[PDB]
Parts: sequence; structure tokens; C-alpha cells
Amino acid sequence: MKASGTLREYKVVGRCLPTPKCRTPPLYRMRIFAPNHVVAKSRFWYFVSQLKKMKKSSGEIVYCGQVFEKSPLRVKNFGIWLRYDSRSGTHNMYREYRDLTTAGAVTQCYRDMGARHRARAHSIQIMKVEEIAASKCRRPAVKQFHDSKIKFPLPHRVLRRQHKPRFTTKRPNTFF
Amino acid sequence: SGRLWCKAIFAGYKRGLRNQREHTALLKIEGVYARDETEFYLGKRCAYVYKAKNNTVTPGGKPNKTRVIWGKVTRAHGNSGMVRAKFRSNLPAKAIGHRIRVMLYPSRI
Amino acid sequence: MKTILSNQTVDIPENVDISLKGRTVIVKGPRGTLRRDFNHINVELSLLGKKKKRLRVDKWWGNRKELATVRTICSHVQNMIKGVTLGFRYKMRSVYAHFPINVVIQENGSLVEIRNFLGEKYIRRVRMRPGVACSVSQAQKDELVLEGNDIELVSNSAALIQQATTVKNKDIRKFLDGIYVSEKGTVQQA
Amino acid sequence: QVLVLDGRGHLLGRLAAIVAKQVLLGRKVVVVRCEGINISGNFYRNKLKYLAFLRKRMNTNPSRGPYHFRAPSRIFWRTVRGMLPHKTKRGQAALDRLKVFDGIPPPYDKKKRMVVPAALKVVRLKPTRKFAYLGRLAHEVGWKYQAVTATLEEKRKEKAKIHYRKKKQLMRLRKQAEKNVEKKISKFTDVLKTHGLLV
Amino acid sequence: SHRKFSAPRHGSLGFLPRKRSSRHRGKVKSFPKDDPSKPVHLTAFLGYKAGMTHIVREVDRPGSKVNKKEVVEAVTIVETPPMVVVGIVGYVETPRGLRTFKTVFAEHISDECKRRFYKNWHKSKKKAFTKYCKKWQDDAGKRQLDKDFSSMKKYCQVIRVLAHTQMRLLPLRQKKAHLMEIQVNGGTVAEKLDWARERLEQQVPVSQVFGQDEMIDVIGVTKGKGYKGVTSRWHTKKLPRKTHRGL
Amino acid sequence: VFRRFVEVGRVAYVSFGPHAGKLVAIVDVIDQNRALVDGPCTRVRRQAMPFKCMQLTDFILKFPHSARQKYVRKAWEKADINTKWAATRWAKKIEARERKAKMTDFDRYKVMKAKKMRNRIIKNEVKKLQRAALLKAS
RNA sequence: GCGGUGCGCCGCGACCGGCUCCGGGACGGCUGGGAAGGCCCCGGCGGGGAAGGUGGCCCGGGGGCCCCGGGUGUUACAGCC
RNA sequence: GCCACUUUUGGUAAGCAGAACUGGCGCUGCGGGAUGAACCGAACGCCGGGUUAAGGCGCCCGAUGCCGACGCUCAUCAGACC
RNA sequence: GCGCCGGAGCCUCGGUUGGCCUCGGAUAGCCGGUCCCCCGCCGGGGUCCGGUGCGGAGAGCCCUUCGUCCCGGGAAACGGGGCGGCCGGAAAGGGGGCCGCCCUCUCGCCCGUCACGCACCGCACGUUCGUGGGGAACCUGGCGCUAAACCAUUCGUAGACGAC
Ligand SMILES: [Mg+2]
Ligand SMILES: [Mg+2]
Ligand SMILES: [Mg+2]
Ligand SMILES: [Mg+2]
Ligand SMILES: [Mg+2]
Ligand SMILES: [Mg+2]
Ligand SMILES: [Mg+2]
Ligand SMILES: [Mg+2]
Ligand SMILES: [Mg+2]
Ligand SMILES: [Mg+2]
Ligand SMILES: [Mg+2]
Repeated sequence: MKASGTLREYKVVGRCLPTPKCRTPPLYRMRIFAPNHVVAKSRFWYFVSQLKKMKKSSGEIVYCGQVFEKSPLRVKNFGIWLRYDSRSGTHNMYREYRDLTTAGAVTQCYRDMGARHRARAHSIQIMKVEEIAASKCRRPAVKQFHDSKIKFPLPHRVLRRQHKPRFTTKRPNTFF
Repeated sequence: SGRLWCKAIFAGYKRGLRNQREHTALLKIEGVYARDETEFYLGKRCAYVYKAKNNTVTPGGKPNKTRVIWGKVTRAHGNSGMVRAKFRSNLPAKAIGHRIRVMLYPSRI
Repeated sequence: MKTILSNQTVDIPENVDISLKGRTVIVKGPRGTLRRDFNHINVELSLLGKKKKRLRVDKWWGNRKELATVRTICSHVQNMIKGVTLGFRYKMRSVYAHFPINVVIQENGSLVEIRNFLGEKYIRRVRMRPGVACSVSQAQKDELVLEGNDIELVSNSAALIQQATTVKNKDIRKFLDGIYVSEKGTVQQA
Repeated sequence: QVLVLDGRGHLLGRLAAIVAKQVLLGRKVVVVRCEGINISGNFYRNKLKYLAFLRKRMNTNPSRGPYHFRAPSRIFWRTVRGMLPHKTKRGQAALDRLKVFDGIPPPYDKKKRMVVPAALKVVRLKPTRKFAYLGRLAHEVGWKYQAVTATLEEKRKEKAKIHYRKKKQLMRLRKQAEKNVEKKISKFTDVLKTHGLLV
Repeated sequence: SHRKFSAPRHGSLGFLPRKRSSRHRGKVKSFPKDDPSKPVHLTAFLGYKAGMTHIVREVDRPGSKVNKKEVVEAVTIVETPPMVVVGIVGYVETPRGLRTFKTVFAEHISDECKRRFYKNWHKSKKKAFTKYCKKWQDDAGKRQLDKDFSSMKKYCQVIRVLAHTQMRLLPLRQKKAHLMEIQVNGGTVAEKLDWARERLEQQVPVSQVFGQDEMIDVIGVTKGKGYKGVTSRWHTKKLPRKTHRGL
Repeated sequence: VFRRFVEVGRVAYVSFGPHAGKLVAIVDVIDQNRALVDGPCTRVRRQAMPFKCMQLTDFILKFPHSARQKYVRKAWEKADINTKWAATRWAKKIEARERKAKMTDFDRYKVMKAKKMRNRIIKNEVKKLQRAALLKAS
């Protein structure tokens, strides 16, 4: 898996084949996160191979669809339970992000794991993403934004658009 | 009674690192520095104007020393508004970093 | 994390009047005026209240090694106001074993000649950095009192004479000689 | 048709990167007051780097070895030469185009010196990273003429202060004159205001 | 493999281009650093070597084994006639060093010094400074001179006065006199140029410059000994007798 | 000392991006570097916006940090921002920039023929003020 | 005049075809027969909930009725689910 | 004959010696790996236009002069691509 | 026969196609005024007033080339062009400001009126900086100048030979 672009959330379901001992198997369902439905169906068979006795050939996809975010204009907190493999032994984690959409916070999760722990998206194994209300949050870097009267300036506005004036005579300003 | 050509500099040939292709000049035009902005100059007659020792003709006038190698501006190059030109005879590398005039007259405006 | 805001204020007494010129702060009061130039520390310095009673130093978007510097400005300004309205006085005692350490004070408090230390003939001339006056005290056997405005100058001029009286090539645990700083403190008590 | 660049506040190789390409494209570039160039990283790393460059020396005959130039002008000239293809004729023509001075000499004190925002210390460093002045590094590594440069600079900053007060009082006379003549220029002014030149 | 027995290195690398000197008279590479709290004085002079001699003196250094005894000492007599000052040179401190500003010569330059400007005094017509010394006996020339003295008073930093030997008074073969810039160290530049242009064109003896029992430095080229080999020059150890191609 | 503060209910001119050239009203603060935003009286749809593309101005209109686009529109045209911005000397020089960019050929000629005499009159008035200052001195 | 062939040399334009790199419009399908959002709470009726707690109330201080904190609590002279 | 993925024998080990499978080099240019028999891409008549692969885009040096996105990182021995 | 200033044309090397004549500098802060106020050899600062995504803006400023002809309006008048003195410059020195004369114009600029100028018949190196840098010979005048170097000889402080 490559965490290309922003991720999308795919609700994907599947079942074993109709076989003469149990002609209608149960149907299993995952929230998975993937750039498109092809790699989504591949991640589905990866996790269902990890969990059940079910493979690409002894089973079938049933409905691979998208979960659209259900309130993209309300900033929310997300608690994300992870399982990643380091250079030496795998570890269970809990991280918290703050975003408009669920797949946006999971995109931010993969990029934060790759930034801090060098964990790559084949090693990172999601298990539980939940929208968390503003008091169940454990992390200070999220809890510092829970302020109705939040207030801060933008102190050192480093000059972007450097090469449009390339040979200027103004010294640039950064107090705005 | 003033300038009717934009200023451009023959930066190099169209090249790779271990190969150059002399059939295509790279022109850097003053003032345009993005592919969003290079669109005006596509198809313009460009010219490398140079003097020489012995006199040659000059149409609509009398012979003098100055000479040209005409061309045209084919396609953008890069993202910094660099452009590609093709001249009807390939430019000498004498011309590296010397002023190619790039005209206005094949107008599409 | 990048913490959104961290600030501390500095209460200012009535006999003094700080004034900040941009980021360098200028404290004037009873004894003398002294400045310090905070242009290396990248914070904001509000001067609030009328009578200008409080100095607020705040830092926005600061990580750990920079929020360390948000109350060290408070400590420098507290020591600054203390040295203006009260001044500083380090009394440092002259400890010897056999050879008595003879200290004379030349240029009315500004050069210190230390003699007979460990029986050495090399006399030591130590110059106080400006604003500090050394003085031999009274009613006490072996003291040197260092008067001044600010502690960096005072304690630096103390550390110079303490490291000047030093034992070389012998056992520093037996040969406990030298002038050592005993009593940091204040000129006028509050 | 000559770019007079200033040198104060610019990163060394990050100014030299723009200067190298701008000279290969055919300009004549004069980078002036090169002792005010600063380098990133702290001063002790930067002078250990230059002292390593000093000890890199041809063993059998150091006259033929690397000429470790000590003045800031020729330190910056050496790094532009490192970024130019100087074994060949076009790179040597580029180094012939580049002129580089210490302080601001009197062909260029009277001219208005430019800046490069892309290569400047308050733009391309975090404000808590330590830096290192190339003039002070050159003086610590053996440049003889820091003090005479600094005294000539306080002389030219006095004389530039004189010029600036004259330019200020001319600008104030211009605004009092425009206030005194708005009654018979406000027809000409009004069509420069409708085309966005005075609003 | 290494060197078995360590031993210090023959010769000095500090004096390394061991070539013939490019100049006959020794040049002062550095005059003493001035301070304006002195009176104005000259920081060099120029004498000629004559020979060697004993002395006997009673040494007063207390504590030594030769305290109040009488050593003998090799001395060197440098015959040192009074040099005649002829010009002044001014110098402006630049960020590329210290360039010369305006050399100013006097009116009457003696033929001792005039011989220095010619590789051949016989064949010439002895024409030096003839167009120049018409700048002293007319008003336009004199105030052009006062213009460049006023420019030297305000743009120069180091002032070096020109002085030549006085070769008639010497028993040598030659007549062509040695010219030299001597740095005037002393007070401010106005005092320095006033001293220098007042003592322009006239003499200065040794006793104006040095005093008795004053440590000085001596500059000069050595005694030439020709093209010589490493034993004779670098004092390497002679290889033993049995050596085939020379020892 | 800072005098423009990111908070709930400032309007910010936008530098670049999709919606360059418009005011928005900052609603909430999502990250260190991103903010939920809405310009409801200028057609900027309710969305997130990074801080690096928005230049915050001196207009603070109050509304709660989770209020809908209806209430942001209400507070906007209750304060009547869109005329205060058009009278602000920020946007006057923005539209002046836009005018001399929008300038045609013929009126570039008309501007040139105007400003030539519009500089001639100031230039001889300035030199007669110089000689009037010299006559004041003498 | 028509048909063929070519101009001494240097150039230009026009349309037609092929191959391409782009750019501007416009129309429709599918989805959770899209998710949200827009306008008719200060969409309609009644019922709840709590906070990143608005009014108000108290405490504290900066002031000249505003602001700033801290507490209480459930629409109030803001809103949210 | 030699090299390389993986399997493997002796040897502490080796740019050592000895095997299996397949692909290479030798017989082979070209773009990239700065440099290079074997690595990555790719195999070739002579050309014009377009487009890619592997690898890149501060400057040498074609290409980021994107108002690129999120973090970690201070090294008085930083780090920087099979 | 050489330097200097006071015309025709000829070889050759070529690049170029309007100028920007200047504060210092800060970057969690700047810029510009008044100075009411205090001292110093106009400046230094407090204080107030304006700007601050910079508008006293390099996203900028100046110049703006078709030419002439009539007359009219606005603009100028105290202005334009054309000879002697005062100084200001050293880091690698400024074709700069200022006092008068005797001249001569309402011409220069902005709006109009009036016609005219190979209108070279759609076609490319045009338009400059340009009296460009260098090289020979034709120039008409004037004030100025009419030297050294090297060899050879000698020296011996120097020396393989040159060199010194
Ligand atoms: Mg011992
Ligand atoms: Mg040894
Ligand atoms: Mg033998
Ligand atoms: Mg083998
Ligand atoms: Mg084969
Ligand atoms: Mg091959
Ligand atoms: Mg390599
Ligand atoms: Mg492979
Ligand atoms: Mg091709
Ligand atoms: Mg490369
Ligand atoms: Mg031309």
C-alpha cells in the first residue's frame, strides 16, 4: 500500500463462496482506507486473510463502496488505534488528530506516522478510528485547541513568493 | 521609432546531461517566467542578429555588415517560462548568453 | 508539540519605572539606570497597566527549548529591578591555611591586588568590569565586599578573583586556600 | 545594464546560486559589501570548515596548491567559481562578468544596490538558528582589512545620511508643491487616479 | 617504514625562496607602529658597513658571574653620513592595503640623488626633474603644491619622507646615491607634514634618529657565496667516503 | 506587539489559492496551520483554508465558533463589511493595481500625455520653492 | 489563352490532409436513485442533552459603561447536538 | 569463463574456492547509477515531430523560479538515495 | 618626429537597442511628519498625528522620438538655449550645484484649428549607446618638447653563463 494523496474511506464487504456444507456464508464488513477501490479490495483480502480462513479465490467481494463523510463542515476530533511494525518488534498505538473528515484524519495519521516513526504504509495497520468528543481526548496537542475564545497571532510570516521579485530593492517585511 | 522586439537570451541548446541536440535552441525571454505566461510567445519569429567582417545584402536597403539567422518559437520548456526555438540553421555556441530578438509579428491576438 | 501560548508577568514596584524600547528593556530607579538587550530571544514584551505596573512577556507557538526562555526573561528582569532598587552586594571570604592572603584595593574599588597567596610572590591584579566596586569591609577579619548594580557584572567580578586565587599542581582537597564567595545578597534590605 | 547586488543579510552559497545562473545568462553582476554576507550554522562550525579548507594543501609544493583566499570578496568569488563551469571558455567569460568587492567602493556608493529575497537570512532561516558573519570569519582566518573597511563604512554611512536628508527635504517640497498646485493639476491628477496610479 | 632515529630538520623553511635578492639595499618591510603621543621622529636610517673591532667595557648586570668584570666584545662600525631629505610620500589606507597617494619632491635635488634615476649617467643629458622643478618658482606651481600638501594633510594616513645618502663623503668607488623612504612616526598628520616639509631639502644626521645604547634592527642582503651544494648550503651530513657518485 | 489576531470571527483577505482576492470570515481553528472558514456574503463556500494563504485584517465580527453560514451572513451584513472593505485603503490600492493592470493602449497613451505635464508643473513649482527657500535664507 | 516543367538567389502568405501538445465552451449518466450545504432556531410543534458555557449572577483587576480572567449553570441579550 | 536475485557446500572470512535454477557480461551500444565489463531502465539501419522508462529538477546541468502539503531534526565528527 | 586641443572619408573587432544620482537597517517590527519640549555641533530622543500586505510602492519612479506649418485656449513668465569665477570628490577622486554678462524666444510642454513632408504601391536584419574600441595613411592651425634603454668599456659588494 502507498498512501498516495488524501485517503478515502471504503466500506467493503465480502463472503466465502456458496459451498455445499454452508450454502450461504456470513457476510463480513470492513472500514478500510485506501486511495481507490482497487487497492481497497486488496487491503480487504489482506485483513480477511489475517482474520478468517478466506482468500481471493475461496471468496468474493460483494459491495465495495465509499463512505462519504457525514459532517464535513464541523471540525471534529478523531482517536485512531494503530498497530505498526518498527525496525525491532511491532507496537500498538493510540494517536489523536483534529480534522473535518475521517479519511482526512487517517491521511494525517499515515503522514504523522511516517514523519515521526518512519513507519511506512505497508507496516502501519489501522484498526479503529472513532470520532471523539472534546473531553475524552487524551492528547495535549489536540486539547490545546479546545477553546471557545481561541486567539493567537501569526508572528513570523516568512516570505513566500520569493522569486517573483528576485532582484528587488525592498527588504521584505515579516511583521503582519 | 523604438524597439519592436522582445529581449531574449540564448541560454543553451535543448540538451540532456551527456547529450545535446543542436536542432533546438532554449530561449529565456525577459519578464515571462511561468508556463501560465509563456503562451503569448508561441509561434513568434525569433532571430539571432550578428555582425560580420565582409558585407552582405540587407533587403529593403543597401548592403552592410549585419546578418541574421531566423527562427520561430515552438513550445514551452520547464516551468520557469523557458521556451524552445528552432532556427533554420543551428545556432553557433558563440551565441550562448547573447541577445536573440524575439519579434511580435506572427500575431494571434 | 508547538504550544499555542505561554506567558508570565512581572510585577513592578512603585519607586521604579521600566520602559521597553522595542525589545530592549531599560530600568530606571533609585540607584541607577541599567538596560539589557533581549534581541536574541524572539518573544513579545507588553508593558501594561497605567503607572505601567506589569511587564508581560509572552511567546506564541513555542516548543520546549524556546518556552524555556519565557521565564528566564522574567528572572533577568526581576534581578534587574532588584539591582536597581536595592543593588547587589557579594561578600566573599578570604580563607587561608598558613600564608595570610593580603588584598589591597586600588583605583577606588576597581583593581584588586592579591598578595602572599600560598606564599607566592606573583602578585595578582584583577580588574572589576565596570560598575562594580570592590571594598575591604570592617568588623570582620577577611572579607571583600563587591558592590554594584547588576549581578552579571558583580558575580563575574567575583568569579574572576575566586579563580585568580587558585591552587595549582597540588591537592585541592587539602589546600583549601583562596577567596571564595560566601554571602550573596542585597545592599539595602526590604 | 549591471546588477549591483548588496551583500548584507544574504546566505553565501544561496546568493552564489542565483548569481551563478544570472551571470551565465549574460548579466554583469557586482555583489558589493560582501563582508556582510552571513553563513548558516554557528561560527565555530563555519570556521572549522574554513580551517579544514586551509589544511587541504598540496604537499610537495604549496605554491601550486589551492589558493585559500582570505578576503570575503574572494571567498565569495571562489564559491561562485565552484558553482560555475570554469575550466571552459564560457565559465571563464562568466567569471569575467562577475565583479565582487569588500564594502562599497566609489563606483557603486552612488548607485542603488539591489537585494535578493530568495537568498536572505530573515527569509531562509528559522529565526532561532545561529548564523555566522563572513567578514568576521575572514578576519578570524587571516583577512587583514576589517578595521579599515569598517571605518570607510562609517564614513560612507555619514555621507549617505547627508544624501538621505537632502532627498527627504526634496520629497517634502514636492508634497508641499503638489498641495499648492492641486487647483491646476487636479484635472491631470484625476485621470491618473482613474487608471490606478494614485489610489 | 619510518625513520629509525629522529633528528631535527636541516635548514629553515621560513626563509625558503633561497634565491638572489631582488634588491641590493635592504628594504624595511615594516616600520614601527606609530602613536600620536610621541614627538615626530624618523623610524629608519641608512649606513654602510666598514669593519669589525674589539672593545673593552665593564659590564654591570647584577648577579652574573661577569658582574663588574671586563668582557671584550665584537663590534661593527657602520659609517653613517647624514642623509639629505629630498621628498615626501603620502599613503592612504585602503581595503586592498595601503596605496601611495601623492609623491612630492623638493626643488634642489643633488646629483648624488639624481644619479639614482639613471642606469647610465655618462650617456644621458641629465634631464631629470627639469620640467618638475619649474613648479617651485612660479605662483601657479606653488599653489598647486599647496593644493597637494592640503590633500596629503587630509587623505593620507602614513607619511614617508624620502632621503638619500651623501656619497661624496664616502670612500667608495660609486657616486650614485641610495634613496629611501623613511616613515615619520609621531603626532597627527598636520604636525607630520609640517615637520617633513620644513626639513625638506636639508640634512638629517644619525643623532636625530637614534640614540646611544638603543636596540635597533639591521636589514640588508647577506654576503653572496655563489651556486653551492647541500653540504655547503643546507649543512646536511656528508655521506661517507665509499660513496660512488660523490659524497 | 501584535494587533491582528487569528480568532473566531475575523475577516481575512485571501492571497492565493482557489479563492484569491476575496474576504473570508474565520470560523474555527482546526490545526496549528489550518482553519475552518466561510465567506458567506462573497461566495466563499464553507470550507477549510490554510493560514498561509490568508491575510488577516482589522475587522472582528462576533459569532459563535460553530455557528452556521446563516449566522455568519447575518453578522456580516449586520456589520456591513463589504462597504468598509471597499472604503478601506487596502482595497483601494488593490483596485488601483487592478486598474493599471487593466489599462489599454490608448489610455496608456492618455496617461502618459497627462503625467508628462502633471510632472512638469510640479517640477517647476519645486524649483521655484527651492529658490524661495534660498530667498528666505537670504 | 490552355497543358507540362521550372523560379538566379533570399523570403512571406493562404487553405487542405496526416501526426501531435494544449486551451475555451457545452450536454448527460451513476452513487446512500450521491454525502453535505443553501433559503422558509434566533422552517414549524413539543421533548431532551452538555460545553471548547452565551446571557445573567457573584468573586478578582485593567479601566472609563467596556475589557480581562475564575466560578455557577442550560438558551437568556450567542449559538451547537 | 566470469557476475547477480534466491537455494546451497568448505572456510572465522574474502573482490576466496565449489555447485543448482534463471538472467546477464563475454559478443553490447544507449539513458541513469559522478566515476565503473555484469547494477536500474533499455537492446541499435539514417533522420524530423511527439512521449516515456530508470533516474532526477539550488548552481555546475535539461528540469520545482510550485506563494507545494504534514512533521522530525542542531551535530565544537550533521545528513544526504539498490 | 612626438604629445595636446582646435574637418572629409577608409580598414578591422564586435556586443548592444532609454535611464533609475546612493539612508541606515529592523524582521515578535517598521516608514513618514510636526516639533509643542529638552541638550549637543541642523542633529539625538520623549510625546502626538498619519500610513503598515508596504503606495513617500522596484507590483515602483523619471523620460517619452513622426517632423513642421497657421491661429486659439490652458501652462511658463522668476523660463529655455548659448561665455567667466565660487567650491563640493580619494576606497578604484564628480562631464556636479551656485553668482552675473551682451545675446536671443514666447519656439519647446498639454489640449484644439490647419494643411504639408516619395502615399516608394502587405514583406527581413529597422530604431540607438555612436564622434564606439583598436590600425594605417590625406589634414589645416596653435601653444609645447627635442630623451632614455640595451650592447661595447669598466667595476667585483656579484658571478657557471646570462643576471647584479
Ligand atoms: Mg604532587
Ligand atoms: Mg619518529
Ligand atoms: Mg664502490
Ligand atoms: Mg565462485
Ligand atoms: Mg548473444
Ligand atoms: Mg548490455
Ligand atoms: Mg556512486
Ligand atoms: Mg529486477
Ligand atoms: Mg526524438
Ligand atoms: Mg543530476
Ligand atoms: Mg544594431
